This record gives sequence, structure tokens and C-alpha cells, in this order.
Amino acid sequence: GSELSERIESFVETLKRGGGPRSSEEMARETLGLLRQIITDHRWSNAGELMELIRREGRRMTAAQPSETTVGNMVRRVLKIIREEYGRLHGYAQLQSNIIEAINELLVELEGTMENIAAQALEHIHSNEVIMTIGFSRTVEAFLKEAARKRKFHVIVAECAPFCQGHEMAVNLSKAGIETTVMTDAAIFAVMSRVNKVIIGTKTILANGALRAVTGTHTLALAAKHHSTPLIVCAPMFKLSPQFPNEEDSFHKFVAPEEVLPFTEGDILEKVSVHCPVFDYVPPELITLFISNIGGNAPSYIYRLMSELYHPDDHVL
Amino acid sequence: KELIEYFKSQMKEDPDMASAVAAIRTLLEFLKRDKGETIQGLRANLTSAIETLCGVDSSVAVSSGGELFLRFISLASLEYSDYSKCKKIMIERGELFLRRISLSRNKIADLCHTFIKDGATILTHAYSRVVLRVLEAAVAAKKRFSVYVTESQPDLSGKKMAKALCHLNVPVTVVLDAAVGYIMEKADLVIVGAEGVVENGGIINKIGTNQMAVCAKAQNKPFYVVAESFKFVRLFPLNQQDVPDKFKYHPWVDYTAPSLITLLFTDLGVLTPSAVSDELIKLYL
Amino acid sequence: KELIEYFKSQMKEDPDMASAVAAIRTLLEFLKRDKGETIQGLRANLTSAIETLCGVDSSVAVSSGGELFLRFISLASLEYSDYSKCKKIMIERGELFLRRISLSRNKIADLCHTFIKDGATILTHAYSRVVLRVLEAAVAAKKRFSVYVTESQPDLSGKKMAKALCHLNVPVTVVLDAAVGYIMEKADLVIVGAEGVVENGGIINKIGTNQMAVCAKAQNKPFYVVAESFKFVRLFPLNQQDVPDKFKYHPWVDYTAPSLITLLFTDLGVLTPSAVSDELIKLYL
Repeated sequence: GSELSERIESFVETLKRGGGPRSSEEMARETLGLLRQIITDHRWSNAGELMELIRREGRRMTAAQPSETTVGNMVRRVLKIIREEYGRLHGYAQLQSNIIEAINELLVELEGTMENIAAQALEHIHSNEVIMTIGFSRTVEAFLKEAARKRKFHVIVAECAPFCQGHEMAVNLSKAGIETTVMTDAAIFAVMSRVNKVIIGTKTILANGALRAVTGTHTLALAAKHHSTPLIVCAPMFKLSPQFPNEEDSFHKFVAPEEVLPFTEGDILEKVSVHCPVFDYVPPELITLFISNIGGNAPSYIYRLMSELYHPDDHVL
Repeated sequence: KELIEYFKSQMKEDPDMASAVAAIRTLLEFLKRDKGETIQGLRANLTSAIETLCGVDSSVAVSSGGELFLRFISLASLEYSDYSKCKKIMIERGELFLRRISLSRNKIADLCHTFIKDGATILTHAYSRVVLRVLEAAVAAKKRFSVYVTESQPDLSGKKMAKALCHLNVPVTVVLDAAVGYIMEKADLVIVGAEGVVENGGIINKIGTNQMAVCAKAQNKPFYVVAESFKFVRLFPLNQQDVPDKFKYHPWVDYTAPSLITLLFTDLGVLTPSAVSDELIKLYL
Repeated sequence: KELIEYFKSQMKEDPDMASAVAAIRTLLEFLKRDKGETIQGLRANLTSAIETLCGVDSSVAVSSGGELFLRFISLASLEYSDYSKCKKIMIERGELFLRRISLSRNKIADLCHTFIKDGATILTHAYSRVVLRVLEAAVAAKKRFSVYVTESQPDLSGKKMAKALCHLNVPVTVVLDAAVGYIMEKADLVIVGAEGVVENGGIINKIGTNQMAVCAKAQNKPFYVVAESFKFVRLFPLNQQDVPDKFKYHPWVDYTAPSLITLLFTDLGVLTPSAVSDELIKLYL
């Protein structure tokens, strides 16, 4: 009814203004709850009418923020769930409760993701190890803060220049006692000679195995490929997107340049061009291994998870 | 030999037509003209047909399309127990498969030309209709780019590619085939058309490709390879002699390592090179 | 213009004679025919002579030899204060330098052919007398090897190299110029003749060289470069456009990175590519 469009518009301008909420698993739960509220507050005779409907509001929600892919891939996963149920019921009236219980299964799958990565986390950490991460992500800091329960090693949290969010990760890992080293973003190849492996997170996994992540990590992937150290991308499966990199140049999210060059710099701000991209592109050849809640996967295996979670007819949304 | 005559009549009536689709049409016509109620009797006739099509045409796509067609015949023979309904099932399924294949190139064009930036530079090899279809969809999508086509010495077809692009009124330049490493630093992307894809992700193409691939490796350029799905080969060439020697005859075919290939652009979509082995193991030869 | 006439008379009288030594002989004849008692008056005449020799011949070795000759004239002018004895000093020193240069190729042959194994494979580029001299010294040293020469499309001189090697009765094969990456895995060593060596260790050669160099890099083959000492150029090309455009004119010259070059074989010996910069900084242009 009307309250549905109230909540939809609130979600749309919440995504338009800032990051609401902060982390992504709450946002995926909000998206799945909004989608179950959309499928429980409407009337349809064919599944294709709800399919066109969900495609239209998915277009609206990704037109709210084109840089954040979690809402779009959640809409696409719900679309493939509806397509699978229509295909298994076609070969009618019990479809709605089937999509409801499938969304409930996806919610139980999604709430236990980080702790499944933590359960499989002990298969990648040995004693007295040098780890280097970038940015801030609760999956990687939970990974390290529970992997330090039985192992003793070292984590070097490098800050990122637009928003130094690695200080929060450093003070969260130092409370667990993992001998955290804090550095800048310019010393990575200065310290790549001693880092044994790179365990980072990401924002969005692309269809070809590539990934967008917090900025400055393509440099880290290049240095780790130069030193031949393996890369661990601790990423869930709601950051998996079918959006190809070269697609209408809408890759990077540019923010205000105040954090790079402040407004008190002088009259020299008029004749300067300051850009601040908070995301960066990493090709799959600079990635060794992805770690999802179902296990470890290769970058040569992202197409199979793509075809298992998404449909090629819904890539345009 | 009416099979080679029908193959040359199907291939010479249209210059926009590939050799593999003509071989599949010839195989479907031979299966419709066989009328032999036998599984092995049809399999041996199809194998002699592909033997004739490989003795006549030395292309890799012809033998590839015949092997896919033979796997399709084996699947349709293993599905249906009785052969009487299975003959009409093979005929209808092969006609529908050829109808799906004949629309593949346009699908490649609308799903492939999205990658090419505006104001960029394209490096391309010898003549094929697929890269022309991708480039004409790119200029139908209002994009401007400068094209550098290899002259491709053994048969001067890259100059024919350049003539077909000057009739399209696009800036194209015949670049020297010994100069693909000279213009690699200005070529931000290298999109190439292949004539056969081996199982691991590498490709079988014309002789001047693989060196360009390593020029794409030392200079970090994305080497895009464009090919359909009927060019998938169940082979593993390790070195340059490990390709079958009947497709060589001054060599004519170079094997390109799958590590030098960024992406594939098939009818399944834009794929990693590891997807070809997935399709070839669920296809089971 | 008697200078270009004397240069063409010195270059056309011997097909075994390079362009750079003919340019140095033309410069010595012009310095002997000048008879002008002036330092700057001789320097401007020599610079106009090298301007004519670069407007006529677009070779890099001609301008290289003229710059070395100009540095030699500058050293001989800075050594002797009076010009009257300095003219005869320049004449005698230039005649002795040309006598030392005219025996350089044999020195390359006896000091270079030691590296080539017996029963191996040689990969070589277009026609030059230096790689023929090295190979004929290798077959005079009782060695057997199989030779693969690039056809070198813009002027078919690799076929002339192959004809000169079949008259030498050695197994040589014209390989396709688009197939230098096809036969790289069988070529255990790649020895090539260059026409100009830039300061860092890279080389200026014919257009089909640099790609072969990166084929020597991805496939770990030792890329040997053979060149004399008068081909040393005081330039630093960074990209492929950073060579001077007057030596290009379909490009004719490719710059090869010094990291892709294993060794040099000059009159100073078998050198690392870092030795050329040492000789060019104690020579001071």
C-alpha cells in the first residue's frame, strides 16, 4: 500500500544521501525484508508481472546509488529464486509462500556468513605470520580476532588516505593482542619484502573474478603479485555482482575532495583539479583465492558462482 | 562426393558465412539424406563425413563443429531408445540448433561492443565477420575509436578488413605485421577474433596472434578474444608442435597460452577462460 | 653535392660494406678536402656534412658514425692548440681509426662465434654482413646448427640472407615473420644483428626485432645482440615514438628495452648492456 512506498522512498534517499546503515550485512537484511514486504503487499496472476515489477524497482534502487551493488544483486538473486520456482512449478497459487520460505532460507544463510568464514579461517593462518590488510571490514577483523585465539602472528593494518578507517581496525585488533603494526599507504612496497600473505576484504566482486574494493588495494595487489604472495579475499556472497568493469564508465565512487585537499589551502584551490576515488579496481590475475561462507574458491571459479546465483537475462535489471 | 559439393555451395553462396556453420548444415543435410536405421551405422557415416570435411577443408572450426555435432548425435541417441522417433528428434533439434547458431554473431555484437571505450584505440588481426559485426555495432552505438589492423602476410585479408572498414567510414590503418610490438603501447585494448578455442582457455588462431599475446603480457594490455561457442575444441596443445599437424598445412596456426588471454566473448556471455573447460566437461567431448 | 656522390660511390662499390663506414670515409675525405684553418669553421662544415648525410640516408648508423667522428674531431681540437699540426693529426688519426674499424667485423666473428653450441638452433633477423661473418666463422670452426631467418617483409632481405646461407651450404629456413613466437620454444638462443645501440643498453634495429625480444622474455631465451662500436647512439628513447621521426620514414625502427637483451658483442668484447653507457660517458657525446 502506501506504507510500502514510504519505506521504499526512505530506503532510496537513505542510499542517496549517505551510508545507511554502516555495514553491508544489515543492508542486505533490509533489502531482503523490503523485498518480502513488496511480495507480500501486492497482487499478481503471473510470475512475470512481479518479475517486471521487481525489475522496475531494482532499476530505481540502483539508480539511487550506482556505486553500491548489494541491493542490485539481492534483487537479482530474488529474481532468480522466483525464476527457479516458476520453472519447477511450470513443468501456481503456492508460489508466494515458496518465495517467502526461500527468502527465510536466504536470511539464515546470510546471518551466519562471517562466522562460517571464521570457522574455516583456521585453514589459512599459521604461527608467527606477517599479514597485511587494507581499509576496514568487520569480516577480516573478526577473521583475525578469532584466528588469534589459537595462533600467534602479526597483522599490519595499513590506513587508506581518503578516510583512515584502518585506525579503527588497528585499535580493534590490538584489543585482542595480535601485535598490530600501523603504517601509511605509501610504504606497502616498502614492507612487501616481509609480508607473507595479504588478507583483505572487498566491496563488490565482479563477474570475471575482478573486484572493486577500498582504494589503494590495486597497488597492494600489484606489489603482492610482484612478490608472489597469495591474496586472501575474505568476501561474502552478497557482494557478488554480474556488472562488468567496462560498462558506461560508472565504476568509481567519487567523494568530496576536502579529505584530500582542505578548504583552507588558499587561492590555489581554483586552479587545481582534486579527485578522490574511494574505490579501486583489481583484476582477477592479481588475486589468488576468495574465501566465502561455503569455502575457498578460485578467481577462475567466479563464473560458476555467477551462473549458480544469478541469471544472464537479469544483468540489465 | 556430394558432401564437399554441398559444403562449397553453402560456403561460396555467402561471403558473410563461416566454414563451421556450413559444415554443420552439410552434416545435417547428410543426416537427413542418410535414412539409415542404425546408431553405429549413422555414427560411422558421420565420422566419414567429418573425415571428408577435414581432408577438404583444413580449418579447425570445421572439425570442431563436426565434433560438437557428433556429441549432439550421441546425446540424442542416448536419450531416445527407439531410432524412428529419434531421427525426427535429431532433425528438429539440429534445425533449431542451427537457427540458434545463425543468430549468435548479433548476440556477440550487442554483448561485446559494450566494453570498447570512446576515443580509444583498437588493435585487430585478419579478416573475420565477428570483429566487423562487433565494430559495426560499436559505431551503431555512437562510438569513435582508431583502428589498427594487422596486414596478415600469408593471405592479405587484413587489408580487406581495412577496406571493409573504410567502406564503413571509420579511421582504420593497415599496420605492419612485424610492428604489433611497436603499436602495443598505444593500444589500450587488444580485441581479436579466433577460429578455435582449446579446452584450458587458450585459442587456435592465425599465425600472427600469439606473439601479439605476449606483447599484451609484457605491456599489461587486456588481450580480449572474441569467438563463438561452436569453436570449442577438446584438445590440449602444450607446445607449438602439439597442435595437430593437419591443421597447419610456413606455419598457419599458433597456440596462445590461456594466461595471456583476459576474457572470452561467447554466446554464454563474457567469460573467464576457465569457462570453456566447464562447458567441455559437461558436454563430455 | 660531391659528398653524397662520394658516399654513394663508396657504398655501391662494395655490397659487403656498411653505410656507417662509408659515411666515416666520406667525412674524412671532406675533412681532407676542406683545408680551412678554423675550428668552428670545420665544425660547421662537418655538421652540414652530417646534415646532408642524414637528409640523403635515413640510417641511424650514418648519424651515429658522424657523431662519433664529430666527438673525435672535438677531442683532437681540444688536445692540440695549434691547428696546423692538428689537421695532419686528425688526418692520420682518422686513417688509423678507419683501419681499426675495417678489421672490426672479423674480430666480432672470432670473439662471438664461441658462444654458439653444436647441434643447436639459431634464430636470426634480416640481412647484415655481421651475422653472416659470425655464422661463417662458426661453420669454419666445425659447427653444425639449424638456422631460422625472418623473411622481413618491408624489403625481402631475409630471403637474401637465406640465399647467401644456402650458397654457404648450411641448413637455413625462411620462417614467417608472423611466426617468431611460433618457433621461439625451439630456438635455444636468439642472436640478432643491430644497426644502432642507444645509451642504456637497448638497440635500434629493423621493425620486427622488439616483439621477438619480448618473445625472448616470456620464454626465457637468451637474446644476444651483435653490433659494432660505431653504432653507439647518445639518445634515450623511452616509448616507441621517442625515437627520432626522421629515421622512421608503416614503421621501420623499433626500440628494444635493455632488460630484454642478454649480451652485446662489440669490439670491446662480450659486454653487459650497461657497458655502452660507460663508453658513452667517457666519450662525452
